[PDB]
Amino acid sequence: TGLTDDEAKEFHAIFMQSMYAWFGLVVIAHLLAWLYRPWL
Amino acid sequence: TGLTDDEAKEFHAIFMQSMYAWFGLVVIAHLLAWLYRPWL
Amino acid sequence: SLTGLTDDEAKEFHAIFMQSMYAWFGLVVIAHLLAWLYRPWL
Amino acid sequence: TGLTDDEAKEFHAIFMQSMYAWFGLVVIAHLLAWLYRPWL
Amino acid sequence: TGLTDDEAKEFHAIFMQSMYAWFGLVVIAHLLAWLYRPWL
Amino acid sequence: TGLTDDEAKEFHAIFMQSMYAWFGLVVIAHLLAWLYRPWL
Amino acid sequence: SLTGLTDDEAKEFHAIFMQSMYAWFGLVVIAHLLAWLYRPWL
Amino acid sequence: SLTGLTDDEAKEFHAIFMQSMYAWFGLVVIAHLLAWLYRPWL
Amino acid sequence: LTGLTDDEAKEFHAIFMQSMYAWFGLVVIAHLLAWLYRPWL
Amino acid sequence: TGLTDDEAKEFHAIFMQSMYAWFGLVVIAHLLAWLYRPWL
Amino acid sequence: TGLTDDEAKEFHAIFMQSMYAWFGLVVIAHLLAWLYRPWL
Amino acid sequence: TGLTDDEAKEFHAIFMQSMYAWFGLVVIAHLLAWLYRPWL
Amino acid sequence: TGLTDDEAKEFHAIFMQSMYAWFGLVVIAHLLAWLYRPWL
Amino acid sequence: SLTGLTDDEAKEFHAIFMQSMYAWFGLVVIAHLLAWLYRPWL
Amino acid sequence: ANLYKIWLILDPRRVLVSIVAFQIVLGLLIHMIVLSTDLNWLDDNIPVSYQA
Amino acid sequence: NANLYKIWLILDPRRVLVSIVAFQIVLGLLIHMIVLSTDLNWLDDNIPVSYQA
Amino acid sequence: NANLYKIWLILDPRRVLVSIVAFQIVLGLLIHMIVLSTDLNWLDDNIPVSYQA
Amino acid sequence: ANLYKIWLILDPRRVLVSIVAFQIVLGLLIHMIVLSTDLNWLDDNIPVSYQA
Amino acid sequence: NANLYKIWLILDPRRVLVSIVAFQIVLGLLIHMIVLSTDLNWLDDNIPVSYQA
Amino acid sequence: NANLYKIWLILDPRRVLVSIVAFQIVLGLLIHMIVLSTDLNWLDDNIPVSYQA
Amino acid sequence: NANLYKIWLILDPRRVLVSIVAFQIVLGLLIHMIVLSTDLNWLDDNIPVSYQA
Amino acid sequence: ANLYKIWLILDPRRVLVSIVAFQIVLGLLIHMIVLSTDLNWLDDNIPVSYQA
Amino acid sequence: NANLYKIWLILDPRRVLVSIVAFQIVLGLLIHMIVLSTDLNWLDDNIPVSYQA
Amino acid sequence: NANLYKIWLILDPRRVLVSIVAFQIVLGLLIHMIVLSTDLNWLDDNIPVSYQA
Amino acid sequence: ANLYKIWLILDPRRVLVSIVAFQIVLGLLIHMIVLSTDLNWLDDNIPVSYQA
Amino acid sequence: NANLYKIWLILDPRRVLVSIVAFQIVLGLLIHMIVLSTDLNWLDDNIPVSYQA
Amino acid sequence: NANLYKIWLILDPRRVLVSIVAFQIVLGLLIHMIVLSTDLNWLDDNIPVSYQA
Amino acid sequence: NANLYKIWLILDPRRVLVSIVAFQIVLGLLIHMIVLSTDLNWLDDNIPVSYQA
Ligand code: BCL
Ligand code: BCL
Ligand code: BCL
Ligand code: BCL
Ligand code: BCL
Ligand code: BCL
Ligand code: BCL
Ligand code: BCL
Ligand code: BCL
Ligand SMILES: COC(C)(C)C/C=C/C(C)=C/C=C/C(C)=C/C=C/C(C)=C/C=C/C=C(C)/C=C/C=C(C)/C=C/C=C(C)/C=C/CC(C)(C)OC
Ligand SMILES: [Ca+2]
Ligand SMILES: [Ca+2]
Repeated sequence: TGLTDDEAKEFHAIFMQSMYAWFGLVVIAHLLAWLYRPWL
Repeated sequence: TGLTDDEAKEFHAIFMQSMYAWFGLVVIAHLLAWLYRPWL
Repeated sequence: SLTGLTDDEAKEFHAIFMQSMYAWFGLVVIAHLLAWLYRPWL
Repeated sequence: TGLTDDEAKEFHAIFMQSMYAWFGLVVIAHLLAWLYRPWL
Repeated sequence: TGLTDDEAKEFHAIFMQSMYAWFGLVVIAHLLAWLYRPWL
Repeated sequence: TGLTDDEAKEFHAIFMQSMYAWFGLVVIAHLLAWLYRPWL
Repeated sequence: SLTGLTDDEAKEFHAIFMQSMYAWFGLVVIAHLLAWLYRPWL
Repeated sequence: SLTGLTDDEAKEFHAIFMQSMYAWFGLVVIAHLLAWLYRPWL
Repeated sequence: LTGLTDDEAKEFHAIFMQSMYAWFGLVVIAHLLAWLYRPWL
Repeated sequence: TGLTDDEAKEFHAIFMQSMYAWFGLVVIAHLLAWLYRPWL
Repeated sequence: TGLTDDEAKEFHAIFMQSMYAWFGLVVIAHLLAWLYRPWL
Repeated sequence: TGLTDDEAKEFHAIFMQSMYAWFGLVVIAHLLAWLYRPWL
Repeated sequence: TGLTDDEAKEFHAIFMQSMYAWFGLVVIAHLLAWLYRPWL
Repeated sequence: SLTGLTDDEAKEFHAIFMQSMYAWFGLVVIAHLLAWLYRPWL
Repeated sequence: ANLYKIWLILDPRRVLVSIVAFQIVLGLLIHMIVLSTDLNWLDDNIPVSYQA
Repeated sequence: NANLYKIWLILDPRRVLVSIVAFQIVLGLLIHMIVLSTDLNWLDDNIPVSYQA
Repeated sequence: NANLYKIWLILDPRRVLVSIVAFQIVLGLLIHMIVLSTDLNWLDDNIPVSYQA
Repeated sequence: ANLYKIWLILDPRRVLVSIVAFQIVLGLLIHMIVLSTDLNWLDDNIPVSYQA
Repeated sequence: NANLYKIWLILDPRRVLVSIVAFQIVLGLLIHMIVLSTDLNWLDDNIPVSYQA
Repeated sequence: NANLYKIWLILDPRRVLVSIVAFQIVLGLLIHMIVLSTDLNWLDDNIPVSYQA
Repeated sequence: NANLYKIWLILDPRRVLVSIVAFQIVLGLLIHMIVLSTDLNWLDDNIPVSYQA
Repeated sequence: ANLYKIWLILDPRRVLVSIVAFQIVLGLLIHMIVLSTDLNWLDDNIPVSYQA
Repeated sequence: NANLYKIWLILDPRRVLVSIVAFQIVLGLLIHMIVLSTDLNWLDDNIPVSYQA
Repeated sequence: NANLYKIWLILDPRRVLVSIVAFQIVLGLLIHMIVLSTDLNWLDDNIPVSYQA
Repeated sequence: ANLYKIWLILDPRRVLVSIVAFQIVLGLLIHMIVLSTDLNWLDDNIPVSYQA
Repeated sequence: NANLYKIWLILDPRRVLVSIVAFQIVLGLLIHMIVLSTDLNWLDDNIPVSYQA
Repeated sequence: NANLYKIWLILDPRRVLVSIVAFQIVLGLLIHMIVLSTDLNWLDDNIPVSYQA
Repeated sequence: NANLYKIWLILDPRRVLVSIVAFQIVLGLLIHMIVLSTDLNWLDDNIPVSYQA
């Protein structure tokens, strides 16, 4: 890919932060959907 | 992409401003639609 | 830049584009007002 | 397009005049059609 | 197109004359068709 | 097209006389067909 | 000329073409006369 | 000559072609005579 | 045109005629037998 | 084909011999089939 | 592939660790599904 | 094909021997099949 | 393929060991499936 | 040779091929014996 | 008054070919459209019915 | 117009004649198709007499 | 704005005119068909008199 | 009287090939068209029916 | 922001205008077709007077 | 005319012969098929005697 | 993170905006078609009154 | 008497190949055509029906 | 392991992000359509009231 | 004639043999299917004894 | 113990891409298979029916 | 003839063997399928006993 | 034989492993689909209890 | 003969092995398809017991 090592570290940090934020949003949305219309 | 760092900063600022304005417009439109025809 | 336009040309094009888009929106608004006065849908 | 400024101005003048004549003809035709079969 | 100005004038004159003759023929034919089978 | 002016004149003369002969034959044929089976 | 033929060749070809076309039309006319004598259609 | 044949070759070919075509037409005529003798159609 | 000389044409024509005549004789015999078996006309 | 004359003679001899053997086998097989199921 | 030997060792170690974590997650999910809706 | 004469002769010998063995196997198999289910 | 002889020996050893492990796993799984739902 | 193999390589490959084919046929025969002992078809 | 310059933009030959083709197609289309309505002139038994 | 003979300095005569011939033949066929399917048919109208009887 | 005449320094006039002509012809045909499909038909509406009778 | 110059524009060979092909196709087409009307000469039981 | 006029240093104006025109025309046609099929139809609703009767 | 033999200076004899042979064979097949479907059939008309029965 | 502005050193802005615009337009059309087919329809629901009667 | 020159125009090899192919196709076609009429020799129960 | 950040020395970040975005959008659409077909539908279920009446 | 052995100076022997073999195999298969289809079938005619029963 | 040499034959990145794609496709397929049996969790009126 | 071994100076042995093997395998499959559909079937004939029942 | 390890001097190991993996996965899927259609199905057989009730 | 080992100087061993393995796998699948559809089926024959009772 041509990326160096420090660039890999920075990209990994930002990628993990964004993925965790996205997962938190999904979890909140599913909590609301369960509070509205339980399915299980 | 060939963009420098200051160009990236300026583009990010304008992109964030435009996305927030678009989201505000969508929120207002959905508020009006809920006031007219509630779906949930 | 990428398109090759300068900065003054960009300013002039933005001004004319904004004016034309606003005129188009005004015409659409008038037409929708007339259509609502004829056949209300909501 | 390769056009100069005077050529563009002349073309704009002629284009505007022709489009206005076409619109006048269309308006007269719809006036006659409304006088024959009112649709609204 | 490569045409000069005098050639353009001559072509315009002949084109307009031919178009007017064609339109005259069309209107005569439509007058006959109206005198035979009125439609409006 | 590469044609000269005298060649254009000669071709126009022959084309016109041939077209007129063809139209005369068509007119005679239509006269016979009307004398046999009137349609209008 | 575009086709490459000379003038005398064109004249000779035109003469032979006319002769053959007239013979073909004569045969067609005779055949149609016989067909009319057999089964009139008009 | 587009086809590359000399005048004498054209004459000889025309003679042989005419003879063969006449023979073929004679055979066809005999066959149609026999067919009419067997199963008249007109 | 095809490359054949003037004598090769004669030889080929002789052999072609002989073979075609033999084939036609066989066909005629076969049709004779078929007519003695199943008369169609 | 590039074949010589002696090669043509040899090939003709072998071809004729093989074709005659094949025809003899076919004739025997058809005799047996007729002795089993006459069709004519 | 062009990889050296130490790189192969490191990649194998990380691959095994990730595969084992994925299998543990799958096993836990299947345990929960079995306590919810037994199929066998 | 490029084969010499001795190679052709050896190939013919082996080909005939193998084809005869294959035909013997086929004959035995059809003998057994006839002893099981007579079709003719 | 370009492989040497020692590489062939090593690959054969590892391939055989892995194939035997896979077959043992398949045999255990089929034993469990037979203990659940006998098919023969 | 067309394939490029020498004579000794051909002999070795033939020996191994025959051994493997015979083992495969023995396994097939045993499997068919078991299948006949379960569900006779003939 | 300066409309004659329209031939310095549009090639005359293609203009004439397109005009001829479009007019022929339009004539065919309009004749077929009119034929299918009650303005038909062929199958309307005027002056006399010929099949009967 | 008197200067109408210059139309052959724009249009190639050969293509013009070929197109005219082809279009006229196609138009003749099409008009015969159209006329045959109306009550103006001249073949299947039992005039002078009916031959399939 | 008053500098709207510069739109021809961006768009090629020839293609603009060809596109305008083609679009207008297609729109005219489409609108005539749409109006024909409805009850505003002028051909098959027995006015001023029925002819197939 | 100068019509013989028509062969200085049209190629004589293609003209002849086109005439031959068109005439053959037209002959086939007209024979098929006539065969399907009441002018048929084959299936009209004249002078006598053969199948019966 | 106030520096939005730089959007034309990334997007080519000509293709932007062509896409806008084409999309607007297609949208107008599609919305008219959609509205025609509902009960808001203005053609086939016998107002003011039915013409085929 | 008497100079018709020049027709082979325009048309290639080989193609003429091939086309003639192919056209004659195709025409023979077509005419033998057309007649078979009419009442002039010679195969399936029970003459001199029916064989299936 | 606070260094997210480097996302434009990987992704080309022009294609990003083109894709965003196209996707949003398609999504708007799709959601409108989905909503129309349900009982939340605003056109063919006889409110305020019925115009075809 | 000069008909032997036809092989100076037509190539013998293609002539023989075309003759052989056409004759084989014609033989197949005529046997199929005859099979479907009342002259069939297979399914005509002569000299005796075998599936009975 | 703690040296997982080397995964970007094997996989190109740009294509990874593009694939993630496209797959997530497609998955969202597919799951919404799948849920709509079951009895968990929220549009055509007459809650709170019925509007087509 | 007695000089027929020259037929191999025109026809290539290899293709002749390949064509003969292929044509004979195809003909054998076709004649076998044709004979099976007719009344001379030898398999499904219950001779000598009826299996499947 | 020398299994780690498997990466000297197989390209790591293609292996990872194939694994990810295959696992996603398998997950979708297995969820489709389960959804069509009596183990369905959506349209089974538990805990309560909502379309009523 | 005794000089038949020269047939390998015309036909290439390798292609001959490949064609023979392929043709024999295809013929074996075809003949087994043909025999399976007649009353000589050995699988579904309830001999020596029915297994489904 | 004991010299079977030379089999990798003819067959390329990489393609062998790829083909083995692909064939095993396809066979697993095929056998699962085949078994699911018989009376050995484990999903839709109401064991231990029925959940759609 | 005893010199059969020369068959590998004509046929390439690698393609021979690939063809053998592919043909054997295809044959195994085909024979299982054929056998499963007859009355020798082992899956759906209610032996030892019926599981979907
Ligand atoms: C009541 C009707 C009679 C009958 C009436 C007649 C009559 C009448 C005739 C025949 C004739 C024939 N009949 Mg019979 N025939 C009957 C029933 C049959 C049956 C059957 C199973 O019922 C068969 C198999 C035949 C077969 C034959 C052939 C021997 C012969 C046609 C051969 C041919 O066309 O020449 C083909 C000509 C060639 C020159 C071919 C040359 C061969 C070449 C070398 C082959 C090379 C292959 C080539 C290049 C093609 C390549 C193919 C591709 C590679 C795939 N008949 C019934 C019993 N039959 C005809 C005949 O006997 O002719 C002598 C004939 O006139
Ligand atoms: C009740 C309805 C009437 C009828 C009502 C009308 C009306 C109204 C019109 C026609 C016109 C035409 N009709 Mg009308 N027409 C009827 C039935 C027919 C029938 C038929 C078999 O029933 C045919 C074959 C025609 C054919 C024609 C053409 C002569 C002409 C359209 C040509 C064109 O498209 O120009 C396009 C071609 C070009 C632009 C090429 C250039 C012109 C060339 C060089 C010159 C050729 C002659 C030209 C077409 C002039 C035609 C006049 C003729 C001498 C009569 N009509 C019935 C009887 N018809 C139109 C017309 O007359 O135009 C003057 C017209 O307006
Ligand atoms: C009850 C409904 C009326 C009717 C209502 C209307 C109304 C309303 C209109 C028309 C218009 C038109 N109608 Mg109308 N029309 C009716 C039935 C017909 C019938 C028919 C056989 O029934 C035909 C053939 C036509 C044909 C026409 C065209 C002359 C014109 C559309 C051309 C165009 O799209 O220009 C597009 C082409 C271009 C832009 C190319 C550039 C210009 C070219 C070089 C010249 C074009 C010729 C020009 C249009 C001729 C107009 C002169 C007269 C107005 C006739 N109408 C019925 C009787 N019709 C339109 C019109 O008149 O426009 C002025 C219009 O607004
Ligand atoms: C009730 C209607 C009549 C009938 C009425 C007519 C009428 C009327 C005509 C024909 C003509 C023809 N008919 Mg007739 N015809 C009928 C039944 C048939 C049957 C059949 C099996 O029933 C056949 C095969 C034919 C065949 C023929 C052709 C000989 C000819 C068309 C050839 C052509 O298109 O030349 C086109 C080919 C070329 C131009 C190529 C150049 C010339 C070549 C080199 C030679 C051609 C041979 C020449 C046409 C033969 C004519 C000699 C005699 C008239 C037979 N008719 C029925 C019985 N027929 C036409 C004709 O006789 O033309 C002279 C014609 O006008
Ligand atoms: C009850 C429903 C009403 C109706 C309700 C509305 C409403 C609401 C609107 C329209 C609009 C339009 N209607 Mg309406 N409309 C009705 C029925 C029709 C019928 C018909 C045959 O029944 C036609 C042909 C039209 C045609 C039109 C167009 C003039 C316009 C859409 C053009 C466009 O998409 O611009 C897109 C093209 C571009 C962006 C290209 C750039 C500009 C170009 C150079 C010029 C465009 C032409 C311009 C729109 C002309 C304006 C004319 C006047 C508004 C009359 N309507 C009925 C009677 N209609 C829209 C409109 O008026 O826009 C101003 C609109 O908002
Ligand atoms: C009641 C109807 C009659 C019948 C009425 C006619 C009539 C009428 C004619 C034929 C003619 C032919 N018929 Mg017949 N025909 C009948 C039924 C058949 C049957 C069948 C299975 O029933 C067959 C196979 C044929 C076959 C034939 C061909 C021999 C010939 C057409 C060949 C051709 O197109 O030449 C085109 C081929 C070439 C130009 C290539 C060159 C010719 C080569 C070099 C020579 C080959 C032999 C040649 C065809 C001449 C045949 C000799 C004898 C006349 C048989 N007829 C029935 C019994 N038939 C035509 C004919 O006899 O022409 C002479 C013809 O006019
Ligand atoms: C009873 C069922 C509920 C419902 C249950 C759920 C559940 C559970 C979830 C959603 C989620 C979503 N729902 Mg919902 N949803 C319902 C009805 C709707 C309606 C409608 C017209 O009925 C629409 C248009 C939507 C649309 C949405 C999206 C906002 C979102 C899926 C986006 C995505 O796939 O990101 C994929 C795109 C990317 C990964 C690209 C990268 C991110 C980009 C740059 C921005 C994406 C926009 C972001 C998701 C907006 C979130 C803001 C708020 C959470 C709304 N839902 C009904 C009312 N919905 C999901 C969600 O909220 O995620 C946070 C989710 O988990
Ligand atoms: C009532 C009908 C009988 C039956 C009657 C016959 C008859 C009769 C024959 C066969 C033959 C065969 N049968 Mg059986 N057969 C029956 C049912 C079956 C069933 C089944 C599942 O029901 C199968 C799988 C077979 C399979 C076979 C093959 C072993 C063989 C065809 C192979 C081939 O085409 O070689 C072609 C392949 C090549 C030429 C490639 C070259 C040689 C290769 C390297 C080795 C091939 C293996 C060889 C065939 C092994 C044969 C040894 C034994 C005879 C088994 N039979 C039933 C029980 N079967 C044929 C045979 O035995 O041939 C010897 C044969 O003649
Ligand atoms: C009533 C019918 C019987 C049955 C009767 C038979 C008979 C008879 C035979 C088989 C054979 C096979 N059966 Mg079984 N079989 C039944 C039902 C099944 C079911 C199932 C889900 O119902 C499956 C998956 C199988 C699968 C198998 C394979 C193991 C084998 C075919 C492999 C092949 O094509 O060789 C091709 C293989 C290769 C090309 C790979 C080369 C060798 C490799 C390296 C070694 C791998 C193992 C190999 C497949 C050997 C298999 C032996 C196993 C240890 C059991 N059977 C039922 C129970 N089956 C055949 C067999 O056992 O062959 C020995 C065989 O003769
Ligand atoms: C270069 O190398 C160096 C030097 C670096 C050394 C390194 C070497 C290394 C690291 C090597 C690693 C090797 C590995 C990991 C190998 C793994 C191999 C495996 C797992 C092999 C598995 C093989 C399994 C086989 C071949 C199974 C075959 C089964 C068959 C053919 C079954 C067929 C069944 C059928 C057709 C059934 C049909 C019946 C049904 C019912 C389906 O019909 C409807
Ligand atoms: Ca008549
Ligand atoms: Ca018989």
